[PDB]
Amino acid sequence: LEGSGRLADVIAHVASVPVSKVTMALINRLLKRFFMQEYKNFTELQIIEWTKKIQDILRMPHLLTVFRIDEDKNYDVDVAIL
Amino acid sequence: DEEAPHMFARQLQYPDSTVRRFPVPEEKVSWEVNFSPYQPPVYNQQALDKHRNPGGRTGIRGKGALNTLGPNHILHPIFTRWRDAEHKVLEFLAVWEDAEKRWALLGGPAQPDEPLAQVLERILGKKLNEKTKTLLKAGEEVYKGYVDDSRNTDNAWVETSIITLHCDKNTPLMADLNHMVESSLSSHQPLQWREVSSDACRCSYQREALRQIAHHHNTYF
Repeated sequence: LEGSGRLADVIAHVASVPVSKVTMALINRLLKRFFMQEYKNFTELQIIEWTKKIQDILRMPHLLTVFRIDEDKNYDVDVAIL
Repeated sequence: DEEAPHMFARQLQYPDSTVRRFPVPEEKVSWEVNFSPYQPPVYNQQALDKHRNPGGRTGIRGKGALNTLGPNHILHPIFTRWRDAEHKVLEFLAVWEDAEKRWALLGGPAQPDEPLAQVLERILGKKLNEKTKTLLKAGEEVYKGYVDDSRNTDNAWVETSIITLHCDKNTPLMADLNHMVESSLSSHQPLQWREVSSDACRCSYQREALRQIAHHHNTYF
């Protein structure tokens, strides 16, 4: 995952806390915060679907990696893939 | 715990007057502690020991722009409904004064022992109260108690009771009231069911009321 975007910033902020900590209020707060426009068009049931998808993504931590491209610290896309 | 003293009642200059309130620090606000040189001037607009302010010391003595000493009460009913048919947003029949140009509430001065039907007829301009007769059993009890205000003194203060009546999707008692919705009270030149929100950037007493309405509504999902 890229460390700059809108849904990529959601998982880049969720991937610090443990799995128990995340709730439906936190993801609703982050969706209001990152999708500034078009947040309104979302159904609560669709929010209930994402808020299960995101914990099933966070369940296996050895397939999920956030990187951040910066040439000063000698870090690029190949480093993240490797 | 936080913001314990009242802060709109200790403005150094009294509103619409030349008199100045006494200076009162934040430590000596409450009635428990004693201020040794405490001597506020007494200047009633146009039995001053009958009551005590529930908030605290204020540095102004008398009856400041009020018909009575003690509490002056104002009821604030909010006639709310849905905005669209698909229930995507909410709305409230708020007023917007021609002098202030701000979306204010429609709530008037509730007298001591005032009937709610005739007071709502005065505050709404009821040429048709049969809709409010069928909607008389609607919702209420949003908030109740003390209101910080510039007008508060040591003797007189302002208390309010917030009530919110949110109708159904159709709101059958709203068609006659919207047909009777014109420039009746002569202060609010527009008056319609503008879209409600969770606005804490509103009128001071009304912002917590809208936040409480949103905390009621949206918390379930």
